Amino acid sequence: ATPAGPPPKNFRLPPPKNWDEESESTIDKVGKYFLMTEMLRGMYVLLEQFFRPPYTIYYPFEKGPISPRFRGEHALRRYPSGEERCIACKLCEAVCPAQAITIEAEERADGSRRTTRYDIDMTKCIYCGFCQESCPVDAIVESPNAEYATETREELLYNKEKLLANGDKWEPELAAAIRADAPYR
Amino acid sequence: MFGVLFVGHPDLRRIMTDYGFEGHPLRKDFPLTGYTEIRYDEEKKRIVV
Amino acid sequence: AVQPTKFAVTVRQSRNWADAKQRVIAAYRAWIRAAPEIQTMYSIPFPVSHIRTRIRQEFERHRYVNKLNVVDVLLQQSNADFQETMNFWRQQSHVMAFFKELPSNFITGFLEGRN
Amino acid sequence: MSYSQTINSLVEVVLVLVPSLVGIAYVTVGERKTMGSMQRRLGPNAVGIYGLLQAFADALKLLLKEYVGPTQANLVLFFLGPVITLIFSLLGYAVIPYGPGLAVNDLSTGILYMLAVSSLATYGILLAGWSANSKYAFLGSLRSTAQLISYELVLSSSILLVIMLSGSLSLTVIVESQRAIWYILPLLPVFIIFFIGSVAETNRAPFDLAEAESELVSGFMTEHAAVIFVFFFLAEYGSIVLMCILTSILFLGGYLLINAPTVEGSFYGLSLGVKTSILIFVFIWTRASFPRIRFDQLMSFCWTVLLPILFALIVLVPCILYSFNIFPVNISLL
Amino acid sequence: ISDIHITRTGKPLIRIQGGRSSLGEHTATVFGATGQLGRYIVNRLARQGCTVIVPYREEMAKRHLKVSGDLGRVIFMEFDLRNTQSIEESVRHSDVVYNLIGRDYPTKNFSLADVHIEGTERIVEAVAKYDVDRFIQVSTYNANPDSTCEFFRTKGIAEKVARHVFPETTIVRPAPMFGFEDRLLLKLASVTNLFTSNHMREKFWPVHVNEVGEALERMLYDDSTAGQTFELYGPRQYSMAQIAELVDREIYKKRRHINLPKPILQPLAELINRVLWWDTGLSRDQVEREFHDQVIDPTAKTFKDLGMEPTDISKWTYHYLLPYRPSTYYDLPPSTE
Amino acid sequence: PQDGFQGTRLIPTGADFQSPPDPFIDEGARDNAANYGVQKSRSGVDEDSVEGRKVRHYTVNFGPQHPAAHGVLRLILELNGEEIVRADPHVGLLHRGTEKLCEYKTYMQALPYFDRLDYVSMMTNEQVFSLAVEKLLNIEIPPRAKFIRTMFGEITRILNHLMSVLSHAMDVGALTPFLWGFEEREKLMEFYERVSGARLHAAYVRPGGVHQDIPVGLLDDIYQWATQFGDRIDETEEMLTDNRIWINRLKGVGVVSAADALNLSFTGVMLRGSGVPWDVRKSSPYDAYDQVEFDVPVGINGDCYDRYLCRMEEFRQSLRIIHQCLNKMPAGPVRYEDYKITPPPRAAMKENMEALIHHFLLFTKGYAVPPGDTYTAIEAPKGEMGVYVVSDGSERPYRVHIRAPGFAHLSGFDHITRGHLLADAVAVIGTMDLVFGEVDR
Amino acid sequence: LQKVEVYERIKSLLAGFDKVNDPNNITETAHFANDLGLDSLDTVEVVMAIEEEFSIEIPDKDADQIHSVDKAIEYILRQPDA
Amino acid sequence: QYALTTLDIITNWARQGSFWPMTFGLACCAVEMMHLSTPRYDQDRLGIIFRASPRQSDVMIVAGTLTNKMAPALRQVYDQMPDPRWVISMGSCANGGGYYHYSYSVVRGCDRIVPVDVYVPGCPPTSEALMYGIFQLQRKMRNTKITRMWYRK
Ligand SMILES: NC(=O)C1=CN([C@@H]2O[C@H](COP(=O)(O)OP(=O)(O)OC[C@H]3O[C@@H](n4cnc5c(N)ncnc54)[C@H](OP(=O)(O)O)[C@@H]3O)[C@@H](O)[C@H]2O)C=CC1
Ligand SMILES: *P(=O)(O)OCC(C)(C)[C@H](O)C(=O)NCCC(=O)NCCSC(=O)CCCCCCCCCCCCC
Ligand code: SF4
Ligand code: SF4
Ligand code: SF4
Repeated sequence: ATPAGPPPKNFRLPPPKNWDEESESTIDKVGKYFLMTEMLRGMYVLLEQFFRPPYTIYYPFEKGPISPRFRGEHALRRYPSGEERCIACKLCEAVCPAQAITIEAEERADGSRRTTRYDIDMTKCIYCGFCQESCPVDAIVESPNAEYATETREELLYNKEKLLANGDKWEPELAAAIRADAPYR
Repeated sequence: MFGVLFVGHPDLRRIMTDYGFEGHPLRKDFPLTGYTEIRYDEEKKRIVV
Repeated sequence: AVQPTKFAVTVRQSRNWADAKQRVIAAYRAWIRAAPEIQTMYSIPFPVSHIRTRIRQEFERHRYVNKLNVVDVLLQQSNADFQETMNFWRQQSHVMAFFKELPSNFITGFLEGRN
Repeated sequence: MSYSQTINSLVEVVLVLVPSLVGIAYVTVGERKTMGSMQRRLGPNAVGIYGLLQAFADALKLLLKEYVGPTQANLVLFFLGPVITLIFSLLGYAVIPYGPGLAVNDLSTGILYMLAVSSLATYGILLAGWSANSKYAFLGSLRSTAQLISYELVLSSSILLVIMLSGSLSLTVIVESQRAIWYILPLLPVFIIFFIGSVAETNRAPFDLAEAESELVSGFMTEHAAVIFVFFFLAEYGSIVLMCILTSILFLGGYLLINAPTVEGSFYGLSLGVKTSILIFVFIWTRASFPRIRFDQLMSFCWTVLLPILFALIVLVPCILYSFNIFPVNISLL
Repeated sequence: ISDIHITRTGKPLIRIQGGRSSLGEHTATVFGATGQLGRYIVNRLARQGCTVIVPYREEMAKRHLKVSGDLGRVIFMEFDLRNTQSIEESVRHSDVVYNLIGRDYPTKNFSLADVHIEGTERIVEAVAKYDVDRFIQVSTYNANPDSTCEFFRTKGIAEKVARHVFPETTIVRPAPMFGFEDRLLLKLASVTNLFTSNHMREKFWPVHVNEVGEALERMLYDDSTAGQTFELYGPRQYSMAQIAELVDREIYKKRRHINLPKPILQPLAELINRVLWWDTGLSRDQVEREFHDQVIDPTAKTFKDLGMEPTDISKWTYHYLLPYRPSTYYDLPPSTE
Repeated sequence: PQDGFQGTRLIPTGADFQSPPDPFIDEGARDNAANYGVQKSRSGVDEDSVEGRKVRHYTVNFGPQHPAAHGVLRLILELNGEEIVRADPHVGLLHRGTEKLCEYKTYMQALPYFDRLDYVSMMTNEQVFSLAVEKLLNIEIPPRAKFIRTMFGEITRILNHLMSVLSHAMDVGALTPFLWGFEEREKLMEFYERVSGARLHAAYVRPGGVHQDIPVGLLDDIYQWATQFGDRIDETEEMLTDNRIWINRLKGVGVVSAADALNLSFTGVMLRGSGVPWDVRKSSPYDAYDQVEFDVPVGINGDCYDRYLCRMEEFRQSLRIIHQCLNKMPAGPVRYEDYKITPPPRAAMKENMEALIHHFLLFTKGYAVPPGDTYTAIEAPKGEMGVYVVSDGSERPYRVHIRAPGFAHLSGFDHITRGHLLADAVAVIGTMDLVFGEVDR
Repeated sequence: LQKVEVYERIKSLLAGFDKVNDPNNITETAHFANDLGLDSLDTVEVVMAIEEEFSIEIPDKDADQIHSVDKAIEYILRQPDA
Repeated sequence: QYALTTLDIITNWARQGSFWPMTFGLACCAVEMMHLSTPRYDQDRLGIIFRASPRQSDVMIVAGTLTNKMAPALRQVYDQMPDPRWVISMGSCANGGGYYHYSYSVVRGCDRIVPVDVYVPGCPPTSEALMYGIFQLQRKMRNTKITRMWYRK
């Protein structure tokens, strides 16, 4: 048990106190017993909570606070010209810890290295952000969006058509989050 | 997990795996996803393997 | 320490082949004695004859073992499978997963795809 | 009389049952909104304006929810127990004076009537729990039986100390007697003890052992769904209010104030309700303040603390009465 | 049975066999699949990786079916019989169409003639319109256009309409069915079924619903079953009295019935069906079937023609009636008397 | 191996080396009140080995679908009336093969798994895995990372204790303290969601430091929260410490002696409740702990009440440590300055060749960990949390084994609970502070 | 019990067993293995069947001793249940 | 049609206003689930109280990983939940197995076991994301045709 070496000073407890050694008055001890004193204090503490402002917010009219680093649903992003930023390096497919990303690429009609397939199984994803961490060109990002609950699981299998549409819709926040969070990356 | 007997052990039985489970999943030759999977069956009205 | 459960048996090695011989008979007896009790615990709709048939076949697959250290692993597994069954830790789906209610020729296998 | 006997009886029962069943619905919302305030929450504020339609959605949802009759359950008894508990809990409102004699039955023995009706309704809990033939409901019912072996003597002992002062056993006479002083002043220990027993009598927290959710899943009502569950909830919350009314009848002067008949009769009704509503708050405040007691400890608390003190008062109190020449006349007067 | 199926239109289907992740290659549409039979055909098709369109009416009652198959396998379409478009939208991607739509009793918007004749008419006319390979319509036993029972007559005329429009129809005539959630064994163990016109002495060859779903699965694979007519009945003949005897032996309850004279009961039964919204088991025609007896029409293929041997209802009483045993007799073994 | 085929020498067993006690000084047949006639075989006539295998005690499945089960435990209880004669906890209902899945991941890819073991103590679980890999990497993480990891280590400790202590009070029947303390934890998950992007599974603490640096307003907001958290501890102190129903539900309950608590593999409060002074942050200082002052709460009776008093003291000691970390936060990097181990800044990866090659290799291959094995242990909020990592010299671990405090604690459940009532079992589940992500792994 | 009574039921059971070589070989002094052609597991089933019919429990020590019909008869008389 | 809609309105309003989920939870998604019962979101302010028994429950939220050892128990308590009943799948593990999808002991999505009415994304979904999925389910109740369904048959 205790450390080797000299035993801790005063580690041995003092000898037990007898009933007639407890220095509490009978009037106090009996009063506390019969008057339920300590539990009246607890009742009172609830009373002053009753007259304190509540903590509650009125979701969805009010929303709790989220940061620029918040990790929500995925979106594929474009350059200011409308060209896709994704170049099919496959780094995010490799680093994924849950194997939720499946990518197929080719040379495009104009000789460009672009994806032909881009799927995220949103029921396999763990929402860690490792895929946006690894992107060389800021293509895959996680939006600040958390409200995208669906009726079926097929609605959670995102193809490139769904992910580009997400970036096309959410670009103003995705840009404002990257702006606010880039220097720390 | 590995299948090592401990002679003298009182109450040596499975502690981690499913009840009818067969195999030792931390063995290297045990495949990552195993051999079986379960589903609820509509015709039999139970979980089947 | 914590109490071993109702059918918990201490893990011990077989002294000789006579020891193993007597233990295997004890385990087979204890299983077929319990088949009526398994049927009503797990609401088996088959008769107890089928349940005892399956117990016999499980023992028969280890019939031709001539190694004490393989038998004792096997006597371990049956002890845990017996204890697991009698204390009702497993459920009906597990017990029915145990009852199954490959192509018989090359040509049959070939024509359907492999099997 | 001026109109029919049956019509007078009809509208009087309605004026008692209907406002009480409305009052029961609001105690359930009020408890949820009161604890939330103590819990820095809001409570129901979206089922109706300010959440004032929440109990009705809960009630309506359950009467449209599927009932299940378990295969292992004794089914006639599985339905009989909640029906007994509800009917016999609501019967206790038939002797409440909402004014001098303003009761559905101004019985000469309305205190014994309340003890008989409460005891009979707890037997439904025992029966329904046993009938389910499931472990947790079985363990729930056994706790409810232990609990009545704990609080019934305590209430009966406590009330007998009030009857020594009143001399009547009629609910109006006891209230009329308190025009001299409220019985919470001379009988202050009895008021605390009777209130403690009433919390145990209602299976309210810290004595929610029969239906404890952290020890049993729902105790006696675990197999009960839809209307059967709703029968047990109306019985419990109707029992809370009734015990708060009775505590106000016996210690707080009842209806005593703290067209012309209508204006006066209203003041009695408000005064009883205000004192009842304060005691209803004390219940909810009590559920929010304390941990659950252990059922062994509740039995020992009633049987080695409460009853020994109540038996000594039963000796002491009449000795003070004979000594000061204050035994009440037991004739009809007030 | 093989890894290659070739259909009547001649398209090939290269299959990978096992599991819900594999390729069954068949796109089926099962009308009337939210009933009692419909799940067994849907589970059989779905768990072998086939796409199944499930035309439904009430959303919450279709939900147990999705569990049968993998993602994207079971497709729900919301339809009505009198909505031809929704019928046509549901069968036009398909290589087999199962018609399991029927109702024992008339409703305020469907007579037995309207749900059987006209419903089959629209379904078969869409099968013809989009050239679907196979059409397995399920009729009833004793179906006859010359019958006088509305059930046995109207399901007998839809049989002829289907053949007249799509001659390759596999017509399937099951006997009264037993199984889990069956309206055979569960009614005899119930307490509502107290009224009766005969003395429960009508006879039939009851058939397991599980073996009928299997039979419908095998008709899809045995292409030669097209254009045929199948009566799917059990191994023995029983009366309602013999079946009810088995139920009492199993649940240990000894149920009882109140017999009524048919000129008296039948008018009442037509009132209960017209004044209550739920399936009451009682109606004028269901009383008329109650007095009728099952005849296995020859020249009709059987279970043996699928290479299947049905099992007797007695072997299944313990499995399906055990929920109805009283606690005292519940822990007992199956009767096997 | 081959010799085992036929009969050979029997492998020696603990029964063989048993020794007879000396009769001159032996006093008593039971020096422990745990086995003092509060177990099985204290009633009936015959033992349950022969002629007793045909009968059962009243056996109830306490969980999994149970509130006091707090999740996914199947605790099979044998009741003699309302008394526990035997407790058999059945676990593995949240066993998901984490330790096998880690073998098909790079070391980075396995770190989010540790977020999900004790899933109220994410950043502490991350730390024990980050300290084992850093030891096998033979690297020294910078001072700012060590102070961030100790500060968020104690923010995590407070978060766990809020869930642990107030879930435990909820089981005993006290509802209101749970609600108050969950606003404070709701406050503290902002600090998580501001440095990482997650309220719960941060993936923040990683081998080599932390993923990103704290944002420029975070230290001031942590200090603002710190100036009021003392009042929060006192008002929950105000409903339970002196409550006579709280005292009689926990005092004398779940009693384990000091010498048995060590023999049961107990750690943390389960050990310190029994009077042993032992803290892993005091005995093997890790991160910045040896740079701060804190006290170690130690009980004397080894019961649920002392364990409650030790945990309510750790609220005050964690808040004391947090203040010193805010004061002593140094400048500098938050990642070890080696791009062969930690990812380079995105600026550098887009600007320079050796930064791009290193970014590419760290996210595809991973970094290689020099071969060897290690046991690394930290003072987790639930006890000694440890990891045994075996290294191939490659980029994937050969073996990752997690030593979970609650696995060692739930095993001693029948030892301390047999003889108490059904409510006392509820009391002991909450004092023993179980999360079955770590128990099952 | 009666010796002839506790033997007549055994012959019906033993003949009722599926795969004895021939029902004639059952005598009062017949051996399961040498005569009736029953291996280890078949013999354990036969003692199990005998115990179920007589509604008695045959313990492990004396269960092994029953390798012949006569030994079953003597044990049945020795154990006081029927 | 007017009266049969009005019954549907009053029926669905009750199902919405009294929304009682089972107090059942498997892992860390339950942490975010119990944060809906705490003061910031105060799930009771909308009429949502967690009932322990499946007999008094309307909705089962699968908040956690479904292992093969638990699947019989999840299915058993779902069957024991009375009609009308709903299932919310919360989290990647209950959706499709999540981070443990390639494990030997994990059901790859709870909808291999029970039917599922709404799927919430995230690991963990934020407290508000779960509230958004409960708002989807109540919006589905509010459009559920009960009495007008019978009137079509
Ligand atoms: N079960 C038996 O004993 C026997 C059955 N049969 C026939 O077998 C078939 C399947 O039997 P079973 O599953 O037990 O029958 P059910 O009555 O249980 O199912 C009938 C199906 O038909 C659908 N349906 C009925 N009327 C209509 C309508 N007007 N419009 C659209 N859909 C409609 C129902 O959909 P919904 O649920 O939405 O109403 C349901 O899915 C039926 O055709 C039946 O007549 C014949 C002989 C014996
Ligand atoms: P006779 O001299 O012929 O003796 C026969 C035996 C079998 C003893 C052999 O001669 C022998 O010695 N062979 C080697 C031992 C052997 O057969 N096996 C080792 C025994 S362990 C074993 O076989 C375990 C089998 C599986 C588990 C038990 C069976 C029951 C499983 C579950 C039943 C249903 C549950 C729902
Ligand atoms: S890492 Fe980014 S750029 Fe590279 S393939 Fe993936 S999404 Fe495209
Ligand atoms: S955030 Fe999702 S998609 Fe990206 S790496 Fe992690 S699990 Fe994969
Ligand atoms: S989805 Fe994520 S948070 Fe939820 S149980 Fe699974 S790993 Fe934990």
